[PDB]
Amino acid sequence: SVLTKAIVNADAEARYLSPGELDRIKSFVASGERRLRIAQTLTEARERIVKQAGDQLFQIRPDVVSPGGNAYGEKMTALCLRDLDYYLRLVTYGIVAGDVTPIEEIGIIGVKEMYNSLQTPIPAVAEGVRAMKNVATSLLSGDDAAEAGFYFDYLVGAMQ
Amino acid sequence: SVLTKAIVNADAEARYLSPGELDRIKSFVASGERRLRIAQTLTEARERIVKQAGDQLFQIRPDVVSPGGNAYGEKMTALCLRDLDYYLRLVTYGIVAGDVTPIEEIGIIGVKEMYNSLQTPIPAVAEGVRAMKNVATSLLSGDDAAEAGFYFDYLVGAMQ
Amino acid sequence: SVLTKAIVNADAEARYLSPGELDRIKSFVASGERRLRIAQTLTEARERIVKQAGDQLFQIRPDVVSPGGNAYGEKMTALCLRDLDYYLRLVTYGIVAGDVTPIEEIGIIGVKEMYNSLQTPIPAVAEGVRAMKNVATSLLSGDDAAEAGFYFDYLVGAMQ
Amino acid sequence: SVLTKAIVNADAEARYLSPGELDRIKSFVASGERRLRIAQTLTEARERIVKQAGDQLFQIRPDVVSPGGNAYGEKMTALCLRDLDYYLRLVTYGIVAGDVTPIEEIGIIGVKEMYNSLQTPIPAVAEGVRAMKNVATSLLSGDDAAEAGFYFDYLVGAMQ
Amino acid sequence: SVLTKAIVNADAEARYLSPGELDRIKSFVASGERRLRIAQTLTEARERIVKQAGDQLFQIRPDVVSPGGNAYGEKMTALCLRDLDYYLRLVTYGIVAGDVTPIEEIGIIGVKEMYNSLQTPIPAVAEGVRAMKNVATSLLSGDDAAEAGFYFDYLVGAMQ
Amino acid sequence: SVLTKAIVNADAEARYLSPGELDRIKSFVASGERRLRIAQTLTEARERIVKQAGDQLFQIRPDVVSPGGNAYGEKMTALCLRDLDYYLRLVTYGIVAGDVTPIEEIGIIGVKEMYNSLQTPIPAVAEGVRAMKNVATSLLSGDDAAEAGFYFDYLVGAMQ
Amino acid sequence: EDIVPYRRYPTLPAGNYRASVRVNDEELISQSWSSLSPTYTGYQYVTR
Amino acid sequence: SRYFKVTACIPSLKRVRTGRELQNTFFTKLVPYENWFTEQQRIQKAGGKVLSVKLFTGVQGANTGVGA
Amino acid sequence: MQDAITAVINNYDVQGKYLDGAALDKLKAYFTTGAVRVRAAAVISSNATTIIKEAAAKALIYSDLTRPGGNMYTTRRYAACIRDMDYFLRYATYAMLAGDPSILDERVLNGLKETYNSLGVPIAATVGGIQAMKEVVGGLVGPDAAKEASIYFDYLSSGLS
Amino acid sequence: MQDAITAVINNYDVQGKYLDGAALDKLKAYFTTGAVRVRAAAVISSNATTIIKEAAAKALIYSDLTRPGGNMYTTRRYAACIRDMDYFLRYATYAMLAGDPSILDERVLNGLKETYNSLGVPIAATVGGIQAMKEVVGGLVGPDAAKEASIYFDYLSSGLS
Amino acid sequence: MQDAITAVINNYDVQGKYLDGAALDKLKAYFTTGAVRVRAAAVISSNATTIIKEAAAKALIYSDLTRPGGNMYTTRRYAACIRDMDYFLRYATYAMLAGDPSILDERVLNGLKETYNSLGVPIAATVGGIQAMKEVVGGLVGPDAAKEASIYFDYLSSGLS
Amino acid sequence: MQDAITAVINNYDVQGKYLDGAALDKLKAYFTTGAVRVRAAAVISSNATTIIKEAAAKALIYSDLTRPGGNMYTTRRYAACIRDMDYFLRYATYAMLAGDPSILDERVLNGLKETYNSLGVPIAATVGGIQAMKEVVGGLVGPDAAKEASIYFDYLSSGLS
Ligand SMILES: CCC1=C(C)/C(=C/C2=NC(=C\c3[nH]c(/C=C4\NC(=O)[C@H](C)[C@H]4CC)c(C)c3CCC(=O)O)/C(CCC(=O)O)=C2C)NC1=O
Ligand SMILES: CCC1=C(C)/C(=C/C2=NC(=C\c3[nH]c(/C=C4\NC(=O)[C@H](C)[C@H]4CC)c(C)c3CCC(=O)O)/C(CCC(=O)O)=C2C)NC1=O
Ligand SMILES: CCC1=C(C)/C(=C/C2=NC(=C\c3[nH]c(/C=C4\NC(=O)[C@H](C)[C@H]4CC)c(C)c3CCC(=O)O)/C(CCC(=O)O)=C2C)NC1=O
Ligand SMILES: CCC1=C(C)/C(=C/C2=NC(=C\c3[nH]c(/C=C4\NC(=O)[C@H](C)[C@H]4CC)c(C)c3CCC(=O)O)/C(CCC(=O)O)=C2C)NC1=O
Ligand SMILES: CCC1=C(C)/C(=C/C2=NC(=C\c3[nH]c(/C=C4\NC(=O)[C@H](C)[C@H]4CC)c(C)c3CCC(=O)O)/C(CCC(=O)O)=C2C)NC1=O
Ligand SMILES: CCC1=C(C)/C(=C/C2=NC(=C\c3[nH]c(/C=C4\NC(=O)[C@H](C)[C@H]4CC)c(C)c3CCC(=O)O)/C(CCC(=O)O)=C2C)NC1=O
Ligand SMILES: CCC1=C(C)/C(=C/C2=NC(=C\c3[nH]c(/C=C4\NC(=O)[C@H](C)[C@H]4CC)c(C)c3CCC(=O)O)/C(CCC(=O)O)=C2C)NC1=O
Repeated sequence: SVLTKAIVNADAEARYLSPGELDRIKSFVASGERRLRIAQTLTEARERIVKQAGDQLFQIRPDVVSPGGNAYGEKMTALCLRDLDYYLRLVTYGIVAGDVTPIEEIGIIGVKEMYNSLQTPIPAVAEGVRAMKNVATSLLSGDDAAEAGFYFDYLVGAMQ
Repeated sequence: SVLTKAIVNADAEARYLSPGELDRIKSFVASGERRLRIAQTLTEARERIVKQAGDQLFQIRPDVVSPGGNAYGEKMTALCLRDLDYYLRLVTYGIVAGDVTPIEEIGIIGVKEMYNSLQTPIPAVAEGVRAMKNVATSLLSGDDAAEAGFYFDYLVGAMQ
Repeated sequence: SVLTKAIVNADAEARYLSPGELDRIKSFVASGERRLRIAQTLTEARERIVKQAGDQLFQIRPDVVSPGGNAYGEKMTALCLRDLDYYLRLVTYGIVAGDVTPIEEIGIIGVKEMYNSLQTPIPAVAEGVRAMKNVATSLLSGDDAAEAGFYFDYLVGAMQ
Repeated sequence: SVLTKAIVNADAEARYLSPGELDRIKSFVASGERRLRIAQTLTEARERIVKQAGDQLFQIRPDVVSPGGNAYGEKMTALCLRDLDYYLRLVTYGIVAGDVTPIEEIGIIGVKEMYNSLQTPIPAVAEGVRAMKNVATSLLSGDDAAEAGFYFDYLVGAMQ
Repeated sequence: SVLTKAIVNADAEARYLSPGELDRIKSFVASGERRLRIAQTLTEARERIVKQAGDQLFQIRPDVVSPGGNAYGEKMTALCLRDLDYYLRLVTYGIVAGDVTPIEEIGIIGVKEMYNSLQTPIPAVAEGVRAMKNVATSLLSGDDAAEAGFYFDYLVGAMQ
Repeated sequence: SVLTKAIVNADAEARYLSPGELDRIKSFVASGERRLRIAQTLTEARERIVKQAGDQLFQIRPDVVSPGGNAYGEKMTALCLRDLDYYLRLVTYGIVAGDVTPIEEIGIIGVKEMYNSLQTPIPAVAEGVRAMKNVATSLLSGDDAAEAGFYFDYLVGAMQ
Repeated sequence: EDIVPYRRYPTLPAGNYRASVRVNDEELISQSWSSLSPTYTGYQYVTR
Repeated sequence: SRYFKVTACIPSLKRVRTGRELQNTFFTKLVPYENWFTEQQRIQKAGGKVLSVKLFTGVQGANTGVGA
Repeated sequence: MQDAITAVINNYDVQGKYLDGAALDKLKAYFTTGAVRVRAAAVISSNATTIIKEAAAKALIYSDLTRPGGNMYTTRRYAACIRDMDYFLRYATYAMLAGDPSILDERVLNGLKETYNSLGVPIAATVGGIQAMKEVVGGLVGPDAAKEASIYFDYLSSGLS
Repeated sequence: MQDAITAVINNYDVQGKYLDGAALDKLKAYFTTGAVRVRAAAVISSNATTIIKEAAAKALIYSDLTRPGGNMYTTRRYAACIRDMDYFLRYATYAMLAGDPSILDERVLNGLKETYNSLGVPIAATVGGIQAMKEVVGGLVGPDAAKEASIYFDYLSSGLS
Repeated sequence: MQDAITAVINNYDVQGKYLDGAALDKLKAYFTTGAVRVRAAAVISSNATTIIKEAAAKALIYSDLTRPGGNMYTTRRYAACIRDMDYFLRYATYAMLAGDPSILDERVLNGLKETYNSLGVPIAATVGGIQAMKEVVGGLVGPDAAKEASIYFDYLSSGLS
Repeated sequence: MQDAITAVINNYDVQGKYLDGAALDKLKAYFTTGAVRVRAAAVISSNATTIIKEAAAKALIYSDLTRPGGNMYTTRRYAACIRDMDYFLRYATYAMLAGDPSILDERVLNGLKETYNSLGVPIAATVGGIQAMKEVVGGLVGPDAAKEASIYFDYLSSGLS
């Protein structure tokens, strides 16, 4: 969180939290209910976001659902959208934590190696997350859609 | 060479070459006139091994020469056949040196980062490199074909 | 051996054995049959090599078999030839492996400290080894005599 | 000196001198005139001392001065006494300094490597120094002879 | 002690004691009976010394014994003289050891942190020690008074 | 200076100065602040520059400080560094003015005749100046070091 | 815990690559550590 | 003159390093008393597990002969 | 470490024996397989990534292991696991070249059982990952080399259990 | 570590006692033997190498220990063994100067029994190497110092057994 | 560093040329002298110490250099000088094996001239120490190798002057 | 570093001379002032903190130096400055004990002028801080030692200017 990242700095210098550190915890926690609303909206539309992301992805790059494609077939496709469902979940976690610690340990450190092993185009995959952001950004009112959008763009950022 | 590799170990342990190290330089240099001769067959047929490789490569994986393919078009293909020409050249260098020092600094260290940037599909490239082995090997005697084959399989090994 | 030396360096760069650090092994395998044969030949004449080495030594350095000499007396001379028998044995080991390896651990690392304690003149031990080279080398074909000679000159080198 | 040694330890621990360190400087400096007298007496008899050391040496080891001896001959013996003159000089330096810093940098660090190259038998150099102790010590009062003797036994110790 | 200090330096450089180190052990041990007499005299007058230090202190700093002073009151003053009794004891230990090892581990390393916590003014503790020097020194011969004085000035130094 | 040189050429022609000549002077004025600063910097380290120049000189030309050398001895060497101090001073003058002018009148016109009389080897004075360039130049930024370097190379040039 | 240290030439901190090239493997150790007997310097030559 | 004899297991959790590393993570080492407070903190701030500790060298008593 | 040849040399050195006749039979065998061990080693190397992309598929992934709560859940741990797999493959290739398992003890097995217990790494699942790579290897290397490669994978797997 | 003198200081420090008559008597009993300890150390140091050689000759070499199969076979291990011997001699000389065995526990005995069990180093044979160096030492140092040097060699040897 | 085999590759790589006939001829000219280089290195290595001893005896010691005021006065500096000598011998042996002087520039000559000027180390005297070791080397290695060893000693010595 | 005594030993060593009358006279001139040097060091050490405080008070603080824009503005830099002051005092005390300034060159002055130019540290102001500590020192140590302490403070200050 902001807490985990910051306290760590306190303990490492053998000291209590600074006025600054205390202030940011206060400003952060004040921005809580809003962040929780952003996660709720997106949790509530997860199935729509994933599939519409999946259509947006395969138009922008179909070849993956073709004879020599990594996601070719019904159960090779059932896995690609499942991975898109995984990353949307991690994005909701990140938004409520206010940083990436959780997103990072769960789904980027070791990935690139992971995707590479399986031979999936990494840029294919970031389209798909970028596509999920669009469907989801549209089930939220203008203020909440932006707050959600930061976490989508983070995942898009990390995967590359 | 074998030397560049057979001396570096000497200097790093602050010592003169071992009987073993001296012996291999001996055996290596005795195989010189012959190693030179295996690398001359391959320059003869430089553009014909490459053309033939190109075809095999695209049967086993065509999609690269298709609308959304990295090598789609006449000059996106000219570049691809050109990269195959590059690696055959490096393979002739390696064979006459008796190790990979030259092959490595010129065309594998940094190759992941280069091709990831270009989003050339690297793993297709390994298969393309493999095809050249098949063609080149059919223009060499059994004994010379094996000696050549080790260097082809090295690039295939690195490359991925 | 040649194997041990190659491998130990390999694991050191987290790498696979390359096309050079394979050629030496192949040379060694062919060499090993010849190498095994030379060791057997040396083993057959061991008593003659030691004894004639011991005469050649005491002519060239009569001081070690004199009042204030380390090898003065019948049983101070008996142990001296036994040490010459030890080193000939280690030389057969070195030849067969193709790499000196085990001989170093068995009879040069620590040898200065051992002999300094016993007060044995090291450089006259080096002479005893040259003397063995001369005898052993006269029981081997030109090519095999040279191959053997490298290992004799190594021991002579390490006692220095 | 005693000063140099005390200070170097002080500076290395970033501190002023200890009561102990101050005390030894005081006891040392009180012995100044006495130490200077000990050096004078020995400087005054230098030519006699080396010689009597040189006689004591050649009786005990007539071999060094024998066919295969490092000091065999008139000018191989002349250099040998010159080396004995060198070490007596360094011993006078040590006595007036109250430690070995000077003795050490000038004539023991590197001495093994020097004499091994020249093939000089080190332990018979140690004997030449004992021989000088015996002569020098017979020209000094009991108390001064002991104080001198520590520095002779140090050199004897370092050649070991 | 002088022994501990000499040895620790010896062992840390993997060597026997130096002529210097041996000399100081000899001079030190010769002063044994004298050093023991210096400790006895001071042990014999401990109650008087602490008191006269305590008077000298409260004249020079009547504030420490004032409303906002660390030693204000009858039992805040009782503990203060007890601390003065502690340090006189450690000074007797140091004098018989011939260095500070014991004085240091028992009562200076950590003393800043201890007294900062208790909010004791360190420099006025240093004054209490000067005051003890003045009293103790008036019960010792000139020569013994100086020898004692070094250890008092050390403690004064370490609280700094 | 740059001023003196420009004017003298103007007056010789008996016509007022030009308007692109009013360009070199303008450049010099801006340059002068930087030029003044470089001279001050050189002046600050004068003793270090001279001394280190003097070591660099006597290594490169030990013959001048040898039996038949112009600078042989302690006070023949003292005057030699004093001459090196003279020329560094003149170099600071030259830099500041922007034109060499005064240095020529002070220390090159007549210098052959002076040193020939004293029998001073001129080309080794030129070396002493190169040595000063090397030291001085290591205390200046790249741009300022070059600007300074022109004046050092001039003096080196004039002693020729 | 267990890698024996080696020379580095690291790219990153800015200026550090060239400083590193210079400190190690470009400029060696001068100055004799001990202060005991200065080297005289007037004798470069070994004629005989 | 007091050496503790600790044992830990630290698991890399930020990088997936690619060569070796077995001994880097599961190891026994006497570490001197002066530094053991920091080494323990360093093991703990990396999510390490401190399995064992011992006094090893020093007496577990103190005051004179400890802080040498 | 030791190989076939140094195993024999050190066994005789401790007795101070020159190599005798039966010992020399043993060295003859190692030079007879030296060609196949080298050709075989090469094949594995360049096909490594392909090989590893078949052992995981038949023994690790598509399972609870890769799902939340599983030890190879997270890209971090998936990466660590196939990293390990590469170690095993690579070292087994060393052992088989050397014709001696001693390197598998010195540089792979020592402490590994407890390391895995301490992290929670599932031992039985790791053994299946080893015995699946063996299965693939034995197909690729052919009759010549199948039995010889196989044993050092079996050495690895009974070293954990 | 501690010596005679700091042994007493720390024993009183934990009671917070100024040194009393009993303490002062102990310290005298040390100081009064001090000059003799120094002379003895100078003999041992300057004969170090000869003591090891005569001790090895009486108690270690010319034996199965130095033959193939023996723990001091190989120049490597022979060197390690007489290296050890030098440690013992050198530290015993420290203990005897200090008049306290505490250094022999802190820097020599702690863990050494098990270290030797783990390497296979023969304990009984090492004790004989210690008690042979004592024998030589006791001749060289003379009546003055013989008993005092001897005890720290005996401390070393009952520390292993 | 580079060697004859490696230099041919990097010299062509910068031109992007396959190895052609001229290149292949150069590499042959190296391989064909290779066995002789190895034998020569084994002679130098095993006579290392004697070469330094005979080279110092002909070109350095018995002189003002080893006397007070001389740069190889003091056991410290005598040791440093013959230490240096061993470097030269050892690296020249590397250069001759590689058939390329580039290592002598990268790891020996770079900055050495000024290092010697800064310490006061006599350059001319050091060159004689190099050319004396060459003289000895050329006797020991024989007709086969004499000219080839010699050049890298000559490379070293014109690198200082 | 060197002191009075080793200055003489090394000056004679390079000539390979035994110490003669002139040398012996120099060493006496040091020993004869030795007890006074020790007493002076004990005064300086034990008044260290007060000397810095009185020297700063006369020559540094209550000024533009301690105000915004000044080099000893900020607790950080004020701390660094009086830290430096302690170095000077402490090393000058070493130089005066040794009776040789060589330590002030080796461990204090070398590069310091340029270090101060690079950070912006005011040189003239630092010299006044040195010459104020000298003033205080000369009062505290008395007639016996005043001139001898003073010179190494003067060595320090002409080393910067
Ligand atoms: C010797 C080491 C080395 C290599 C290998 C190298 C490759 C390289 N390939 C390039 C382009 C290219 N390379 C390819 C290659 C391919 N397209 C495909 O789909 C296939 C997978 C593949 C052919 C097998 C293509 C299509 C381009 C053009 C890409 C572009 O212009 O965006 C370029 C940029 C064009 C140029 O300026 O030359 C470089 C530098 N450069 C080097 O220094
Ligand atoms: C050179 C010899 C060598 C080996 C073999 C080795 C293994 C090894 N595996 C580790 C962790 C691990 N090993 C695995 C392995 C697996 N996960 C599974 O679920 C599967 C059953 C299995 C793969 C088939 C995982 C997931 C971790 C990470 C544990 C953690 O999160 O801390 C670690 C801890 C340090 C690190 O994380 O890198 C080591 C040292 N280290 C070595 O030095
Ligand atoms: C929460 C952290 C986390 C992630 C993300 C994760 C992904 C993951 N993706 C997998 C497969 C896959 N993933 C994909 C995904 C794609 N194919 C494409 O071409 C596209 C680029 C992309 C969809 C956007 C495909 C096609 C497979 C099947 C590959 C195969 O079976 O070889 C598998 C192996 C199947 C399984 O056992 O579950 C895992 C573990 N595991 C994790 O623990
Ligand atoms: C395999 C490795 C290895 C070696 C080489 C070895 C040598 C060795 N040589 C010994 C003695 C000896 N070695 C010699 C040898 C010589 N005298 C001379 O003057 C000549 C220079 C030289 C004969 C060429 C002599 C004379 C002794 C008896 C010395 C004594 O008893 O003091 C001893 C002690 C006696 C014993 O217990 O065996 C050992 C252990 N031990 C080993 O483990
Ligand atoms: C002050 C520090 C210092 C020392 C000690 C020193 C010694 C020294 N001894 C030498 C030779 C020698 N030294 C000796 C000495 C001996 N021969 C024996 O057998 C006896 C064991 C011993 C006499 C006790 C002999 C015989 C030579 C001639 C060796 C030769 O020329 O090969 C040489 C070479 C000749 C020369 O150029 O001077 C040096 C430099 N150099 C130094 O800078
Ligand atoms: C790996 C490549 C390499 C080389 C070659 C090398 C040379 C080298 N020689 C040095 C000193 C030296 N070199 C010599 C050499 C000689 N004295 C003489 O009078 C003779 C003319 C000559 C021997 C033939 C001496 C005497 C010193 C010591 C100078 C001093 O006292 O500081 C030093 C200074 C550091 C030190 O003292 O070790 C270096 C770095 N360093 C390297 O890293
Ligand atoms: C912006 C960062 C900064 C601070 C804070 C700072 C403080 C500072 N306080 C000073 C003195 C002082 N400061 C105090 C303060 C106090 N006396 C007490 O008893 C109270 C506890 C406290 C008031 C709350 C006193 C009494 C002096 C005079 C001390 C003396 O002259 O010896 C001085 C020396 C006088 C001078 O030259 O200005 C400085 C530099 N300097 C800085 O650069």
